[PDB]
Amino acid sequence: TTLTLSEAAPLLKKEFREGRLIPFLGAGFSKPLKLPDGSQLIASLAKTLGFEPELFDMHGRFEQLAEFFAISAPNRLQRLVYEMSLSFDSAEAEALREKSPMHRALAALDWRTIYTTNYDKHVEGALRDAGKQAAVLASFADFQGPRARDVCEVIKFHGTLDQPDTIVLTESSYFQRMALDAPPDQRLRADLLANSFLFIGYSFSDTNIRYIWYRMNQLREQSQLGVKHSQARRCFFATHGAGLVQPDILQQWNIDVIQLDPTDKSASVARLLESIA
Amino acid sequence: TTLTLSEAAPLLKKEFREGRLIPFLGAGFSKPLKLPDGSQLIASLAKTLGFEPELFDMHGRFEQLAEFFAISAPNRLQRLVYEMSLSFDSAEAEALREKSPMHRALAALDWRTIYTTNYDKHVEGALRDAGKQAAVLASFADFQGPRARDVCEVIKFHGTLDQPDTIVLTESSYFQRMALDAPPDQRLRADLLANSFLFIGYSFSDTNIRYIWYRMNQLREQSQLGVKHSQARRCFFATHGAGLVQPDILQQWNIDVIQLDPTDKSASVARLLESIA
Amino acid sequence: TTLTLSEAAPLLKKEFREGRLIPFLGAGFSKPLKLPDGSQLIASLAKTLGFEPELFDMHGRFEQLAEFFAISAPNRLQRLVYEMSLSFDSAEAEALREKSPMHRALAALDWRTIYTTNYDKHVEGALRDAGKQAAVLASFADFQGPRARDVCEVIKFHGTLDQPDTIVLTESSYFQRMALDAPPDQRLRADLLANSFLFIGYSFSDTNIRYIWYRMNQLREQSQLGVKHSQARRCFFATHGAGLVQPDILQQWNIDVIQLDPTDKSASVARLLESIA
Amino acid sequence: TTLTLSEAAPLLKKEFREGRLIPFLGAGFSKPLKLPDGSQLIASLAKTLGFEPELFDMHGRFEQLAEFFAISAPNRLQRLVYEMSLSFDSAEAEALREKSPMHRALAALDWRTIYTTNYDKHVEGALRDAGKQAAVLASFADFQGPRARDVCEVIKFHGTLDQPDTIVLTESSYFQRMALDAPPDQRLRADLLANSFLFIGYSFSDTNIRYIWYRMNQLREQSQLGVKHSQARRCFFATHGAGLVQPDILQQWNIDVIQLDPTDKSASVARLLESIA
Amino acid sequence: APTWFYNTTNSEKLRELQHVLGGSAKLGYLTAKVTEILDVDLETVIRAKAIAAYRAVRVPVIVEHGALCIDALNGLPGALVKPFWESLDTRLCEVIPAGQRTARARGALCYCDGRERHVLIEETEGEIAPSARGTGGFHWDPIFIPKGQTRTFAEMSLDEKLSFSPLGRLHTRLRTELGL
Amino acid sequence: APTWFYNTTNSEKLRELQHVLGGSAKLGYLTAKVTEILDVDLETVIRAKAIAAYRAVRVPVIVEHGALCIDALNGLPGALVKPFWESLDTRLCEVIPAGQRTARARGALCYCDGRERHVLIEETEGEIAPSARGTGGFHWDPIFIPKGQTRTFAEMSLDEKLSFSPLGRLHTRLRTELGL
Amino acid sequence: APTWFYNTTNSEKLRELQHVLGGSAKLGYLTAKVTEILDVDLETVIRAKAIAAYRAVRVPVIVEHGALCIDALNGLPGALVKPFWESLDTRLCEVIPAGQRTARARGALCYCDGRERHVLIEETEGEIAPSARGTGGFHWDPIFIPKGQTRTFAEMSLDEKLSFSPLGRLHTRLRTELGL
Amino acid sequence: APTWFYNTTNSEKLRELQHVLGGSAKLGYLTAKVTEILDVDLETVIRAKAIAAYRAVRVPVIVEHGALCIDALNGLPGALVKPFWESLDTRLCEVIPAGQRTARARGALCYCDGRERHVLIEETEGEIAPSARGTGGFHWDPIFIPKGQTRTFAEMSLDEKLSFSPLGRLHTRLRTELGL
Repeated sequence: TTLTLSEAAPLLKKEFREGRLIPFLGAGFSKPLKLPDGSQLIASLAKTLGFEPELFDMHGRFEQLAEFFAISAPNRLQRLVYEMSLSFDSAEAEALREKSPMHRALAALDWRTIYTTNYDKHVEGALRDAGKQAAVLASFADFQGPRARDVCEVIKFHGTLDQPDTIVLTESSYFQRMALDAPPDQRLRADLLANSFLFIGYSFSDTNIRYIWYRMNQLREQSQLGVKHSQARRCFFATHGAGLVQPDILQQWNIDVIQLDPTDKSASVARLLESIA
Repeated sequence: TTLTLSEAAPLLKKEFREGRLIPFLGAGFSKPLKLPDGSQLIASLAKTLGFEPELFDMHGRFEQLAEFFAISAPNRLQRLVYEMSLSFDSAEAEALREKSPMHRALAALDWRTIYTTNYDKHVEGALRDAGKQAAVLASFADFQGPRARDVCEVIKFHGTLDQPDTIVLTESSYFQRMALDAPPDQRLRADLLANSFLFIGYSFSDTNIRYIWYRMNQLREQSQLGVKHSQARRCFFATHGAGLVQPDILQQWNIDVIQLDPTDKSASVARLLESIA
Repeated sequence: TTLTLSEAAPLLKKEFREGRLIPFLGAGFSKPLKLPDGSQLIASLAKTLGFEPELFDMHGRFEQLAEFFAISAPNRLQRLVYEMSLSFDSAEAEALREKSPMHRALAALDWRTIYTTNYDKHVEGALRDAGKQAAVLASFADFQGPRARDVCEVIKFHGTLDQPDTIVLTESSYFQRMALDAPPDQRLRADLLANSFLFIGYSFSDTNIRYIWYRMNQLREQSQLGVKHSQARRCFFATHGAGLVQPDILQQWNIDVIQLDPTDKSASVARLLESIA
Repeated sequence: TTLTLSEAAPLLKKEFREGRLIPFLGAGFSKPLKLPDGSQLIASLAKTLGFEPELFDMHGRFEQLAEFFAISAPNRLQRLVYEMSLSFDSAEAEALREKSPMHRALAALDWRTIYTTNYDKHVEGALRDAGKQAAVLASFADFQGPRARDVCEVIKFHGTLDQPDTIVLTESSYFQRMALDAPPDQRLRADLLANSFLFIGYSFSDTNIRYIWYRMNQLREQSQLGVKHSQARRCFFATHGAGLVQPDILQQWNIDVIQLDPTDKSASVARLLESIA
Repeated sequence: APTWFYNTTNSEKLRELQHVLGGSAKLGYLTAKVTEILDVDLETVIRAKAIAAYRAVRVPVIVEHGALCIDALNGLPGALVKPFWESLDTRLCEVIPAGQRTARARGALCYCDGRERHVLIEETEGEIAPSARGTGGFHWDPIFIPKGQTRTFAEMSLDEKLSFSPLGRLHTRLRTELGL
Repeated sequence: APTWFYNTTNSEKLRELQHVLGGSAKLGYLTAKVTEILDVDLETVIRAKAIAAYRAVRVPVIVEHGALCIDALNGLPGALVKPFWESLDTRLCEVIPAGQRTARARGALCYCDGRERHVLIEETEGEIAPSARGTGGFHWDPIFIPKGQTRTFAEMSLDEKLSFSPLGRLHTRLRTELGL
Repeated sequence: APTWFYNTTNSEKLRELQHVLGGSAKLGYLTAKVTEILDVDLETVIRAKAIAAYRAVRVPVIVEHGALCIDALNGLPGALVKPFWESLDTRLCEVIPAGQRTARARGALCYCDGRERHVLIEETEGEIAPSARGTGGFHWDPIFIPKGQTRTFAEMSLDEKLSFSPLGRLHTRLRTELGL
Repeated sequence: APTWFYNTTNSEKLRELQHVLGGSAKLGYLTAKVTEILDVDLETVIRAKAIAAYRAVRVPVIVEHGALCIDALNGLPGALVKPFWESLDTRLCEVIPAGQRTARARGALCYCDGRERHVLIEETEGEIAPSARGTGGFHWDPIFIPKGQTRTFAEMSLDEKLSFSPLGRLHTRLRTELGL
């Protein structure tokens, strides 16, 4: 009940040749760029509040500690977003992206729509390193603005660092997005009617991407309510460790799991994106 | 507070040149085709139930009489849809459409997306008379199916006569669509984030299109909730009689009313579509 | 498919003896009080805007004309609510209510919950003329406030005249209430799980009460989604003219129609409420 | 920012004397009954699937392992519910409940409504050991059924073991309940308009009760949308370890944290319920 | 309970109805105000009046309309009872030419149960009168004289008029078709 | 663009209008079908016809109605132009008594911009004719003779009639109040 | 109410604590089970044990750990009190070489209020014993002999041991820093 | 594609593995960092290390752990390879008493495919050495001497050691049970 690299490649070619494949890229896609990971982001700013960094981490998850940090002082969460915009969107991560085999294999394919859940600019900047044009879509003013027709639309599902009022980082903002009323959510409601999705760079214990996987399947079955039940397109999830229980759960959420080789994790995702071509 | 033909034309050119104008076509757009109008559709089938046609009309509106006709016999509403498919999609209405100046002025513009609320095939057939390709999108199986990229997508907001399980004709089916959970509604939620709408062929006393006008404005203001309030694009409604109260109401629903010349109603809509070019 | 007075009385006794009958009272329940009816409410205030009263009525329905009147001047809709509070809640309507046989037959029964859609105070004042205590529930501050246990809770579904920010009178406020997010709507979502409803004083062409009838049936079938389908309680609608199509529609909305004698409309509703005892 | 036992007692008396206090009881309320806790429930049934119990636990959380167990065989999740109904509702847990000081201090107060999230019958059985009558409300057929007026209504928010189609135990059933469309959710939407809540027996890392705490606050602020903002009632959460970050988060969700003495956890909750009297 | 509900707004037509069909247990009486349809043809007015009455009351309803057709005026009033009566109460004995002096009095019932309509039409003619004579009647009864009589409608008693008038024979026919 | 839109359904009334106000740049013409209100009083009909026309077209509209009032019939037709014309085309020269032979011809315009109504009423009387004479006119022009003339409306030319008819002086007054 | 909650799982360490700080009104006692961190360095174990205890109880907590460092084994046990005690109860008097026979006994407290940690470390050394002598103690008290004494820890009374042991001087220092 | 993925973090253990099972087409190699479980019993450590490795990589994984059990110390180190090596690199030839001088070297593999675990245990004993002799080995190979030999582990070549060491016979048994 788990695909390999070689038997997922003719299934991902067919969805790409007819323009119906959308990558949905997570935080493990930004792993070769050597970015901070929240274990030293707000644990470093915990010394401003007055804690020890190993002891601030003790009181909850990162989204809960960020909610405490936002209700502490007026204009305090913007200290973290400006610190993330200098660490994630730094010139050292620009130079690693230009040599990264995943970001080259992603940008060598003519995509129409890319979703990503991470706040850095390295999916758009990957397309612009290959000489292609990308349109960043985070806010209502971005959807309203003018574009061309051929341009790949990069949808920032949890916001951009240069528009800090779009960031989904507080636990309350994660809870607010489960209603699916944000502008990236309204775009997702129409894209799931027509497209297949390729999820890259998530864990099985993420619990935000598992809700989206449940809720996409529910909106896809609610779509064909009055009409007869027709066989829909299949979504995909590329992993380096699949295991023995979680691939069987995602089958009822219209998701096939692709087992990639865990010996070199960045090379195996690069071989998956190069077989779509 | 009401535009003329000449001062709405540079405002509709600007939305069309950047590909952000969507026609939303009603039942008055199908008026030159000399189709039946429900005063003799189910009043003719009322003699099967046993009524007089002037007396069946007495007991409610057409959507309510169609709900009674659907709960009367098993497989009875499909008698009406097959009768509508022979009267609306008839060869006499095909020949009037090929000579109609509105259907030629609509098809001479390279549209990306056309919404329509009427069940006949005369918006797609207008584009195919001009040698252009159209894609009919009514059900989930239509959104999932393959298309090209340049093809104008004709969205049937209340269904097609050749797919009778998509028709919105019973009062209960009008009430069910106010939740905006159907596949044409999920597509509309994403199109209102980016586009202007040109409403042609409705009355001010329709009360289904007034709910959509309210609900599009609410979803557009819910879209820019967390971000600062930015000025959105303007929707348009072309009418041959505007009056003195209804243009001021639609201003709070992001709709400007265009007053067209009522002396020849089909020629004036044709001059509006020819000034967009 | 229509009950009489005598064969609806043992069915309304059984729902009342076990405390599961809720009256849902409309505008025809306030007809013996000789109140204005909107044909001379805002047509009288139309001379302030500058219209003739027969010509202001020409431009739309009353909820649409009230929306125009609200967007005309700042603090202008409060002129109408203060004029309605002096005409509907007047001392002449107090004295007719004390002699009214419907308001005496309503107040002689120990109710737990009364819903009403009209803004006047004559359902609470009827209970207080019989020496009973009533609690008016319109806003969030009314639900939060303290009550006793035995007191009948009168729920003002469209607001009270002494709290003008609760009035549902503009078309946009009717459209906003179709989401069922107001505090009287959240109370209705829990009361429809357990109770039967007796609708008195509505027309079949109201189109706001028809949506509530559709939406109560949908929430009652959504309630028993995962469990097996059990036979629910029956709602009732007392009318003086039932007709030949509308009783068959309301059967699919869990509503039985009671035909009352149209020779004296106020006496026949009084005989219905006196047979519940 | 954290109450003690002695300064939460006059605040819980005032909400109880006016009948506006509702206990919302969790799994730590059933801790003195020595019940299994899921570490040996489905790890014991994992030998039927063929795993080792320490290795079945490795592949996900308990709600995810229960979803795998439900999709394994037809009529397989009912093996677990019948095993839970013999372990949780056993005669040894009946005899511990009759000697438990929390279940006696809960039942000695005349409550109107008790919510609980655990599937065992030990909140109703506690009231019946004190000679009081309780009504179990889990399904639509329970809300429709007849009751008396004085009887405390025990609302089973995640189902009862003797009605297995009401159990919320699969991850997909937890995700389905976040829409708040179930009959215990529709009752909660109306109870939060009027009442204070006393949460006993939860952890700060539960993430299902944190969503309900977010979503109750959102529905309480959506309630007072059009009217002016009035100060609502306060909810409470009794804990034996509060910590230093989580009490400040719950303050923005209208929840005050009560710090109880952790030396004897069952005695301290018993002293809290005995000070409400 | 009543099944059929007669609708009327003229109180003198109501008294003549209840003189005949007043003892019927299954006929109710309503006084709903409907907008009167104006046309010369009686068949057209009474058939359109039953829809306007059923929209008002939504019970099985019976309506009624009268007509006077003057041979010296080529119809006229016909079923235009309202606009001539509002201006020419009984002056039609004078605006008629004195030569021909011959007219027809017509009445019509219509009962609609929501599905079907049924129209009953009865007709009586004698002549028109030179002078308004008599008191008890409605709308043109003082100036109408049937054949074989020298005594007008309004000069007769209530039992004498219903043996001659159109509305007296319609109420007998209405009984045997609806039971009543 | 036109500002005011004259509404009419009779094609002969349209030709006489465009003979006078045809060169006006700001008057459009519509032919929307409205339900005709029947009453004897002209002021009441023309004031209610403008609402029924504004509901049909929802532009600033001008309507028109004519009336003939016969002194030997106490009004009658009045503004009931439709039900007499459908049955008594030109026979009113014969159903009139030959004694008095005196009538009044009236016309009325009404223009409604959605807020206000304004009614213009002009009146002309001479007598009625013994015999229908003339061809060019509409509805009673062959049988109407003004004062000081032996020649009827329909025996006159189009420029001769508008110097005498009510509708000829209304169109002059309509110009100077709306600009046109 | 107590403010600081001492956490322990060994019942003999609890008796020696309550002999000293038992009359303190603001010290509670918890017996939450925490996973013991294994390392040789005492400073590292006691600093990581306070986080594992605060995650269990989430009140201001005090923890404690002991260590024995033998100079003839280059540390060893150190803060590995658990895996040597599970296999070598008192046999360390025999697996030691009989030559050097010199060791150090160390104890450590750590109190964490959720923000900060503070570590108190006290140290005592005399030698190790040839034979297990004495009964009253915990984990290595029969085989430890301080300097200037011939009598072991477990051969002494409870008041004699706390004048010499590391844990006796830590509890005095814990009082004057937290009030207690 | 590989099916089983050997996990290791010591680079010298990796070189000795790939000397034997390097030509196997279906064995991959991972270097995921797992938290080492500390206990004296080898069966307990290797069985708990396979869960900590499967949580890290979630592929069918093979782990490995070694143990040295000294009869003059009653076990000790056992499977506590980490805390003795961090402080007593090769000094165990000196902290041992010079009398008995006898120990056992043990190794263990465990392969977990997500459902089941299987533990392979091999054991070798000769004595311990007076002095650290030899260079090529890992963790205690210079001071261990098997029976019938005067030459230590680290004084031998790589092919000589795998004929004697526990880890040399485990890799032969691992081949014939997983195919490889």
